Amino acid sequence: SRACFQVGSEEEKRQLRTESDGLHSFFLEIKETTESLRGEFSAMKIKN
Amino acid sequence: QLENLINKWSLELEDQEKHFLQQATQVNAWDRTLMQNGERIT
Repeated sequence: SRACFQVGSEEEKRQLRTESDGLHSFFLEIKETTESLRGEFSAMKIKN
Repeated sequence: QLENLINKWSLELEDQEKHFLQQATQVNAWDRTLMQNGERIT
């Protein structure tokens, strides 16, 4: 019964998954914006 | 009387086995999901 293996609140596992998925989306947006800006800097360098 | 007691303990043991597998088995499933999410975060 005394061996309660409460491996977090199924809530903490859901929250960690949502936060991980949110961080992954944010890293994709940073990557895309950085790749876009790198393109613009390269074009501006050529034009100069 | 002894046979009724044996049958009762057999049913209680099968119910405890099922409860133990549910308590385990679920933790093992969460551990696999946690490991996969840890690899993705890395």
